[PDB]
Amino acid sequence: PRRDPFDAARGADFDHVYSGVVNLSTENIYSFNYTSQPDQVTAVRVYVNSSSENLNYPVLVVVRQQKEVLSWQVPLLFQGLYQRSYNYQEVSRTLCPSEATNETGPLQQLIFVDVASMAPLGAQYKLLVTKLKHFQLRTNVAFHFTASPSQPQYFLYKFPKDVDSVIIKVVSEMAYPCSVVSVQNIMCPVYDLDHNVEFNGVYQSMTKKAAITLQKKDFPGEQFFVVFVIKPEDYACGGSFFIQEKENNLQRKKNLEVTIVPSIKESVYVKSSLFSVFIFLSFYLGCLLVGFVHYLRFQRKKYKIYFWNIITIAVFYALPVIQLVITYQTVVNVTGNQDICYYNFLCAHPLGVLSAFNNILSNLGHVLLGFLFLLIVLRRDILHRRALEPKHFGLFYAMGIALMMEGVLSACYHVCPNYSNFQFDTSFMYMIAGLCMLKLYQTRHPDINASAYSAYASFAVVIMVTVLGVVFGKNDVWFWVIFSAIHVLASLALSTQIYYMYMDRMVLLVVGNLVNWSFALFGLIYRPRDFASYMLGIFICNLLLYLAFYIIMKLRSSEKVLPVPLFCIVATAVMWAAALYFFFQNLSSWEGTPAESREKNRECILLDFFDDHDIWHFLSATALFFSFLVLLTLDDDLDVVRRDQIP
Amino acid sequence: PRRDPFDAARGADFDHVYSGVVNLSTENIYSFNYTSQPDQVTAVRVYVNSSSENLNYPVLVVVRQQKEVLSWQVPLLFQGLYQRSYNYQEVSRTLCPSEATNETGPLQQLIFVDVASMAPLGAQYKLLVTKLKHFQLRTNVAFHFTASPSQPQYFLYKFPKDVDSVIIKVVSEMAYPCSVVSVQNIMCPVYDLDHNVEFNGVYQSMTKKAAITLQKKDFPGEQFFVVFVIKPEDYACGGSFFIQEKENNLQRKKNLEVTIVPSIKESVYVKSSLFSVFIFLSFYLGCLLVGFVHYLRFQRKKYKIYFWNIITIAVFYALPVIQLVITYQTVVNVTGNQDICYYNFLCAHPLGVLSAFNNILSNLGHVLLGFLFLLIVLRRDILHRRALEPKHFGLFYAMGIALMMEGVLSACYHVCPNYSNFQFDTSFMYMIAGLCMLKLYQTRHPDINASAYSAYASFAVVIMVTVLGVVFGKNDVWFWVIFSAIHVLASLALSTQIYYMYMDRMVLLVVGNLVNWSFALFGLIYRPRDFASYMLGIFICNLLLYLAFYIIMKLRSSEKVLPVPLFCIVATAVMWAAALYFFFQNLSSWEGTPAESREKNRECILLDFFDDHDIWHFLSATALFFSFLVLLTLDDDLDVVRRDQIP
Ligand SMILES: CCCCCCCCCCCCC/C=C\[C@@H](O)[C@H](CO)NC(=O)CCCCCCC
Ligand SMILES: CCCCCCCCCCCCC/C=C\[C@@H](O)[C@H](CO)NC(=O)CCCCCCC
Ligand SMILES: *[C@@H]1O[C@H](CO)[C@@H](O[C@@H]2O[C@H](CO)[C@@H](O)[C@H](O)[C@H]2NC(C)=O)[C@H](O)[C@H]1NC(C)=O
Ligand SMILES: *[C@@H]1O[C@H](CO)[C@@H](O[C@@H]2O[C@H](CO)[C@@H](O)[C@H](O)[C@H]2NC(C)=O)[C@H](O)[C@H]1NC(C)=O
Ligand SMILES: *[C@@H]1O[C@H](CO)[C@@H](O[C@@H]2O[C@H](CO)[C@@H](O)[C@H](O)[C@H]2NC(C)=O)[C@H](O)[C@H]1NC(C)=O
Ligand SMILES: *[C@@H]1O[C@H](CO)[C@@H](O[C@@H]2O[C@H](CO)[C@@H](O)[C@H](O)[C@H]2NC(C)=O)[C@H](O)[C@H]1NC(C)=O
Ligand SMILES: CC(C)CCC[C@@H](C)[C@H]1CC[C@H]2[C@@H]3CC=C4C[C@@H](O)CC[C@]4(C)[C@H]3CC[C@]12C
Ligand SMILES: CC(C)CCC[C@@H](C)[C@H]1CC[C@H]2[C@@H]3CC=C4C[C@@H](O)CC[C@]4(C)[C@H]3CC[C@]12C
Ligand SMILES: CC(C)CCC[C@@H](C)[C@H]1CC[C@H]2[C@@H]3CC=C4C[C@@H](O)CC[C@]4(C)[C@H]3CC[C@]12C
Ligand SMILES: CC(C)CCC[C@@H](C)[C@H]1CC[C@H]2[C@@H]3CC=C4C[C@@H](O)CC[C@]4(C)[C@H]3CC[C@]12C
Ligand SMILES: CC(C)CCC[C@@H](C)[C@H]1CC[C@H]2[C@@H]3CC=C4C[C@@H](O)CC[C@]4(C)[C@H]3CC[C@]12C
Ligand SMILES: CC(C)CCC[C@@H](C)[C@H]1CC[C@H]2[C@@H]3CC=C4C[C@@H](O)CC[C@]4(C)[C@H]3CC[C@]12C
Ligand SMILES: CC(C)CCC[C@@H](C)[C@H]1CC[C@H]2[C@@H]3CC=C4C[C@@H](O)CC[C@]4(C)[C@H]3CC[C@]12C
Ligand SMILES: CC(C)CCC[C@@H](C)[C@H]1CC[C@H]2[C@@H]3CC=C4C[C@@H](O)CC[C@]4(C)[C@H]3CC[C@]12C
Ligand SMILES: CC(C)CCC[C@@H](C)[C@H]1CC[C@H]2[C@@H]3CC=C4C[C@@H](O)CC[C@]4(C)[C@H]3CC[C@]12C
Ligand SMILES: CC(C)CCC[C@@H](C)[C@H]1CC[C@H]2[C@@H]3CC=C4C[C@@H](O)CC[C@]4(C)[C@H]3CC[C@]12C
Ligand SMILES: CC(C)CCC[C@@H](C)[C@H]1CC[C@H]2[C@@H]3CC=C4C[C@@H](O)CC[C@]4(C)[C@H]3CC[C@]12C
Ligand SMILES: CC(C)CCC[C@@H](C)[C@H]1CC[C@H]2[C@@H]3CC=C4C[C@@H](O)CC[C@]4(C)[C@H]3CC[C@]12C
Ligand SMILES: CC(C)CCC[C@@H](C)[C@H]1CC[C@H]2[C@@H]3CC=C4C[C@@H](O)CC[C@]4(C)[C@H]3CC[C@]12C
Ligand SMILES: CCCCCCCC/C=C\CCCCCCCC(=O)O
Ligand SMILES: CCCCCCCC/C=C\CCCCCCCC(=O)O
Ligand SMILES: *[C@@H]1O[C@H](CO)[C@@H](O)[C@H](O)[C@H]1NC(C)=O
Ligand SMILES: *[C@@H]1O[C@H](CO)[C@@H](O)[C@H](O)[C@H]1NC(C)=O
Ligand SMILES: *[C@@H]1O[C@H](CO)[C@@H](O)[C@H](O)[C@H]1NC(C)=O
Ligand SMILES: *[C@@H]1O[C@H](CO)[C@@H](O)[C@H](O)[C@H]1NC(C)=O
Ligand SMILES: [Ca+2]
Ligand SMILES: [Ca+2]
Ligand SMILES: [Zn+2]
Ligand SMILES: [Zn+2]
Repeated sequence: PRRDPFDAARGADFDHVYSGVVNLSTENIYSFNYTSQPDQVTAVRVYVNSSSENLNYPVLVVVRQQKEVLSWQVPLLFQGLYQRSYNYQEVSRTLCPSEATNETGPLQQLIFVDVASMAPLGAQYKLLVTKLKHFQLRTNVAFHFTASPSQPQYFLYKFPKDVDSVIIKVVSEMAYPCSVVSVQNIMCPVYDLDHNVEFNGVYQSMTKKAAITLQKKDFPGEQFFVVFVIKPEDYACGGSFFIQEKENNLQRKKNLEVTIVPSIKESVYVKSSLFSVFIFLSFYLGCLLVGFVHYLRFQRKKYKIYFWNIITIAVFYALPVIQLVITYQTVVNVTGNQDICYYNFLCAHPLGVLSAFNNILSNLGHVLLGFLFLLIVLRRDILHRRALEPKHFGLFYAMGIALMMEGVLSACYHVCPNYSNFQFDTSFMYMIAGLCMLKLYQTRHPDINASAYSAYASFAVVIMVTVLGVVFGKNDVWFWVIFSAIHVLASLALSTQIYYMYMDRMVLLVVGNLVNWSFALFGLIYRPRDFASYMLGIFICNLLLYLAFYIIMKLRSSEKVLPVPLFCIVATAVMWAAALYFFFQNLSSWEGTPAESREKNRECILLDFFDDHDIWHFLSATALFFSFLVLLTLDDDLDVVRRDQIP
Repeated sequence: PRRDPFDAARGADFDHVYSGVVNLSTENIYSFNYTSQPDQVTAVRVYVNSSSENLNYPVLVVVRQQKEVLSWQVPLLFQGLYQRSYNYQEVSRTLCPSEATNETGPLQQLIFVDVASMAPLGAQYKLLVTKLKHFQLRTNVAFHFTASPSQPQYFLYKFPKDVDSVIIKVVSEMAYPCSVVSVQNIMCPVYDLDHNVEFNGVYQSMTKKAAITLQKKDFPGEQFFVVFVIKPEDYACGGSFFIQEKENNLQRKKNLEVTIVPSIKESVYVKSSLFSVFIFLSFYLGCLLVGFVHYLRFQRKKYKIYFWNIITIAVFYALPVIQLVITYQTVVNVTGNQDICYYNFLCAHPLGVLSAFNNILSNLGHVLLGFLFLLIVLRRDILHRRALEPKHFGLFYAMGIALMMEGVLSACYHVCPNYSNFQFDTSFMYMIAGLCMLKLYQTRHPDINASAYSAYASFAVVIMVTVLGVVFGKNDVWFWVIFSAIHVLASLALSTQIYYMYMDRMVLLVVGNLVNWSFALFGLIYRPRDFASYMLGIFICNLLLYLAFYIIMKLRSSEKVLPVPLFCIVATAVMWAAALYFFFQNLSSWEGTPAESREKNRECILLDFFDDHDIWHFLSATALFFSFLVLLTLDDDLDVVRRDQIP
């Protein structure tokens, strides 16, 4: 079959609209011709319109270049998720460019476009081929564009000579439709279709925000393609059946803006590390200075098993989580799927094989303060033993160990946060609290009852509350039932505890009940995403509130408080308020899909390195340390009464 | 541009080879024509050869049907992983069929093939289009075929009326190349390329074996496509770069055989469940009968804290693993990626949202036997307390709790086994052993030393042995160093323990050292994949070995053993041998890639439901139960000596 393409190949012109009709006995061929100069990249874009009546007889389009062939049909057809189909009547595509070097010299390029159909009567089509003026992207310069499920887009970026790492930030003013942003290398072909985009490069699903960090050394040639693909449905991104506007003919157009910004320098790393270390070594320095001053001025003028048990439990609880997080990080590094970890992508600063180094270095406070508390408790125990030759020193040892373990477990969790890791850190605290409660109750012994066995019943209630939360997740009225039950249990347990230990008593009981009701109302306002964390927070706040009555009662002229006690109380209150402010700034969440979580990301404020969550870590560590110090040294004035004062 | 395809469209014939030459001013068009009858499926396959000299100027091939257009180029080009390129000079493709219904009636089908090129002089090509005689697959009938990286294959299967679930088994006689097997629905297009195969259906990577289970209710129309795609490199499947053969003329041909077999019926489920329950309720029945007989015949003629602590630790260790495994199972169900869990796919029988129901139901023995042991220990404790108004009853309570928790954790791990889960079950036993050892040493008190503090040093050594194993994985000489160090530590610890508690003493010490050296030699033969499990096994065998000397020494006429002791010991030896046989049959492994693990799968033997691993679970549970019973009731003759006999 001898056929000459040039016989009917109408030499066509760019930026010109060609209308036509084709059927079984007709085929249309257009020949486009251009030249590529050195040190310049030219991209060609093809556009085809066809009406909708061509359903059983679409129009087939073929594009031929020297080393590639591309093809498709109009109208494009998409399959839904529940047996639904969509059809699009406008298709566009960018042909993979081929740069020309100075050594190569200017290159002549030829392109062929063939339009055909098997319609019995005739199919109408419109065609338009153009060049792309804005194809290469610049640093720090925002660029706007529009994409469609049948008109994917992609652009080229070249690494500047000096820059070593960059961040791509993509922003839209509305979700629905939700799209995919991908980064790939220069070699053709470019995968820009729904079924092959997630195959080669690094990709993120997005609705309003996206941010990708890239390093130069991973890209031969120091350049890359950025591809944007829209999806036919919003199911994957937390959406229901695709939203259709009144105007829309089917089309889901998405307006996007993209920026590329250079990343920070290592000097920031050094400054942040030094600041983090010193801000907490200041505590050790101040304690040493105070001790030295006291020695210069004032001086001149049984639990071992209960410690080693905790050590063993901590170590053999910590190891497996470390291994699991290591596996998660390795998988995320290798596969390139950035929808596994719920980072705050706008302030995730990598180091080595670590994706978010700041989120882990922000946990030094827990470890250091726990170690300092353990040192203080050990010093007090040694002094007491020496003086004898102060009863629950094992409790304070457990407190310090729990603080250190919480720091370590949070550091492990932040390696790759998702909907599988919070439970470990949540549950270790429950285990420690249960062990401490059992030890305290056994040591105190029943004697009279003792009390009314309220603590064990409360701990059980917590047990099956957590079990139910694991079983039913936001299930109809079970959510409300469990919420109300837990709040009522907390209220009545607090009432019993206060009563078992006089108008002041009634006043305090009423205040506690009112505070519990306020907690219940706050929980009613915002639904609690996680039951265990909610219960832990309620328990902690109730503990501080009970300590509030204890201190107030002790301050009824019956006894006195030394400067260290009330200094610690004021510090604890101020730090608790400060940390509670940051506790409510959520930059991510595993409750929803990765795109919904990414919608909440934020840039970080302190020294260009730390976001809200790091500040929360610091403040929580400090507040817990000062609360523990208040608990330990509350009773010192009573030491005035000698002959075996209160233990 | 008016072009008439029929003017040069040479009406071509099937099963005929057409040779041709094309260049810039020439294009070849062939028209194929056929008819499709109702209740019959016809598939067309296209073949193109082109010599390798066409590197800069390949031959472009386009295939046009009524509602689809397909295109490609020859020679096909593949990009390697380390900047390597491959080219294939023979390409074949199957065109998506369109079934004809009786209501629709026979339909005439037309097809167009266009061959073009831009070579300045000319490019040679050979073309051949055929029908597929063997396209539909039959039940229980094996089918052989061959595939290539540039010649993917796929076939159609229709669900028989009676069958409700099927299994696809694919077998090859040699790995390298490694391929992907996918199952998709009827609706076209069919994704059979390297970059879009893993997008729609359910897929598995394979080298020698593959097995996929499917249920009818998930497929509208009760039919599906099975697709086989070969890969250009073996990196993903544990191999190196493309291994070139004498024939490789680049081509990596893979011969495959495929079978489709119906799945088992629910009667097997019922039988297996009933057998599993009754085989272990027999123990309860026998114990009850023996107790009743003894009562009829013979009769006629402090730890609470140590128990509740263990309960709390167990519960708050177990919960997070349950949540994690639930998440894993949900992800595997949704995504369809069957390379996440290392099941034994040849005997994985689903139920509900459970992929391998048998592997979990095979863990009833641990739970039931642990509960029975706890009941026995509680009965003995109650009897002793009543008689007083037997010193380490807390140890036996911990033993029973550990057995039950091991059963539960194994059940949790088998939901989705991979390289992230063994650590939890391995570490819980370490924690329990450490707690028990510490409590025993504290209760025994130092008195004289006590002993030489060897146990604590050994436990510490285990600590950093596990830490090093986590740090260095098969790292040069570190593997051998750690292996030898652990073996020497075990040997010298056993020597010290035996010496601290007379030629029999030296005889036993020499025997123990020889056994430890035998263990070291066995470890030398086969490299240990996991350090923690290896150490746990060594410790367990050393414990049984020590119990062996203890019983033998007691049997030197110094004391006597009642029938229950020696019956239990014989049962323990028999069951240990039986279970140790099955322990060495590994049907899967997470050390290598999923394909390598799948190479080891096996069908299951007992009642068509249980493989080797289930038998191992049963036997290990029984052996551990009988060993614990031997330990508890070893010292009963010493009861003859009254006035506070040995506790
Ligand atoms: C009973 C004897 C002593 C037991 C000591 C161990 C148990 C008490 C808690 C110890 C400290 C663990 C950290 C607590 C809370 C936070 O870190 C986390 C937030 O990630 N959970 C949260 O829920 C956030 C904190 C909520 C704060 C509420 C308002 C103060
Ligand atoms: C010290 C006082 C009593 C402490 C009681 C708790 C600690 C001892 C072990 C308790 C039973 C746990 C089960 C042990 C082993 C096996 O289940 C697993 C196999 O998956 N590990 C394996 O390594 C396989 C078993 C290896 C067997 C070696 C040959 C007998
Ligand atoms: C639709 O197909 C019909 C026949 O299959 C075409 O009819 C002839 O097409 C040739 C090719 O252009 C013309 O030279 C003849 O003049 C046509 N016949 C008549 C009676 O007009 C028809 O041209 C096709 N449609 C279009 C738009 O070309
Ligand atoms: C294809 O259809 C689209 C939409 O119907 C056309 O887009 C219009 O283009 C004109 C300029 O010629 C604009 O003034 C309109 O606002 C556009 N409509 C939109 C964006 O909805 C397009 O011109 C048609 N032709 C081709 C070759 O694509
Ligand atoms: C390769 O291209 C050349 C020119 O571009 C072709 O030369 C002419 O091709 C036409 C097409 O059939 C013939 O009618 C002429 O007779 C050819 N010229 C001569 C001098 O023979 C050439 O045919 C192309 N290659 C092939 C195999 O057709
Ligand atoms: C393309 O090349 C292949 C291999 O070079 C050809 O396959 C041969 O086919 C003949 C039958 O015509 C067999 O006798 C040979 O054994 C095959 N060689 C193999 C399998 O290596 C094929 O015929 C060529 N032609 C086409 C159209 O594919
Ligand atoms: C190759 C480039 C990125 C190197 C730039 C220097 C960076 C990576 C170095 C400079 C100082 C270093 C820190 C110095 C001290 C500490 C405290 C220690 O407890 C953990 C490591 C940590 C936090 C180091 C992390 C890495 C660090 C921040
Ligand atoms: C035996 C008992 C009384 C010991 C009590 C612990 C004492 C030494 C602790 C409790 C609270 C501590 C202080 C808490 C906070 C700060 C602020 C810091 O910028 C300097 C150190 C300084 C001022 C600490 C010094 C040591 C301190 C006073
Ligand atoms: C009590 C004190 C000493 C505990 C200190 C624990 C610190 C050193 C541990 C806890 C969790 C650890 C991280 C866990 C996982 C990974 C991922 C791996 O790919 C690189 C190392 C990295 C990032 C670890 C670095 C060290 C780490 C932060
Ligand atoms: C003692 C402790 C460890 C026991 C814990 C048992 C819990 C975790 C078990 C018991 C029954 C289980 C449920 C049984 C059935 C279903 C329905 C299924 O569609 C989803 C899983 C779900 C909801 C299971 C989740 C886990 C579950 C709630
Ligand atoms: C939301 C889930 C996932 C985790 C967090 C739950 C817990 C920790 C939250 C939810 C309800 C919260 C409390 C609601 C109301 C009050 C009263 C206010 O005057 C101080 C803060 C305080 C005391 C909050 C502290 C934090 C809290 C206890
Ligand atoms: C230990 C506690 C009770 C001491 C007092 C803490 C007080 C001051 C805390 C608890 C709840 C906190 C508020 C919680 C939420 C908001 C809304 C936010 O848009 C601004 C901060 C603001 C307004 C916080 C300010 C500080 C706050 C009022
Ligand atoms: C809808 C089809 C698949 C139903 C077929 C019946 C199957 C699913 C039924 C029949 C008997 C059932 C078993 C009966 C008793 C037990 C013991 C219990 O401790 C766990 C559940 C378990 C193991 C059941 C699992 C489900 C089971 C095996
Ligand atoms: C108070 C002390 C001495 C009680 C010791 C426990 C006794 C009752 C236990 C120890 C070993 C047990 C036996 C172990 C195995 C079997 C085989 C089974 O097919 C029937 C029950 C039978 C025969 C058990 C009966 C109960 C048994 C004899
Ligand atoms: C001490 C005894 C009572 C403990 C019994 C534990 C049993 C009931 C628990 C332990 C682990 C659990 C499984 C863990 C995870 C899943 C996956 C989920 O999608 C369906 C339920 C299923 C398959 C659970 C079924 C119930 C289960 C097997
Ligand atoms: C809410 C949704 C978006 C959360 C998504 C979490 C899913 C995708 C995560 C959670 C656990 C992850 C798996 C954890 C471990 C393995 C085993 C490894 O050999 C390959 C990766 C693989 C298989 C991971 C793939 C991604 C994974 C399945
Ligand atoms: C007290 C216990 C919990 C401390 C455990 C610390 C362990 C887990 C930490 C300390 C130092 C860490 C290593 C530091 C550096 C590297 C090199 C990197 O390429 C892979 C991770 C690896 C190999 C880390 C693995 C985890 C590690 C070994
Ligand atoms: C291999 C890793 C992953 C887990 C298994 C390691 C442990 C449990 C293995 C490795 C070495 C093994 C031992 C090697 C040699 C002997 C001596 C033989 O007469 C009885 C079995 C016995 C006593 C084996 C028992 C199981 C064992 C202790
Ligand atoms: C508690 C122990 C020491 C009691 C004695 C157990 C003996 C009989 C066990 C330990 C190691 C076992 C062997 C381990 C490996 C093999 C190779 C396999 O192809 C056939 C079974 C065979 C040959 C096993 C037979 C049983 C065996 C010899
Ligand atoms: C409780 C957490 C306390 C965190 C203390 C400081 C954390 C240090 C973390 C690791 C630093 C080194 C490992 C990071 C990547 C190593 C690769 C490399 O440095 O080349
Ligand atoms: C230690 C493990 C002991 C195992 C005991 C028996 C295991 C029973 C497991 C669950 C049975 C029901 C849950 C399985 C899928 C539920 C969905 C359904 O049945 O419809
Ligand atoms: C493309 O344009 C150049 C510019 O004149 C011309 O030399 C060349 O012949 C054209 N290509 C074809 C195929 O005509
Ligand atoms: C190629 O040569 C031209 C000729 O001056 C030069 O301007 C250009 O910089 C060269 N290309 C590169 C990458 O240096
Ligand atoms: C295809 O073959 C049938 C069989 O006779 C014929 O009627 C029909 O016209 C053919 N199609 C074309 C396009 O020639
Ligand atoms: C279609 O009709 C023919 C005519 O007898 C019949 O044989 C065939 O079974 C029908 N198809 C189906 C799916 O029943
Ligand atoms: Ca590419
Ligand atoms: Ca399909
Ligand atoms: Zn955090
Ligand atoms: Zn197992």
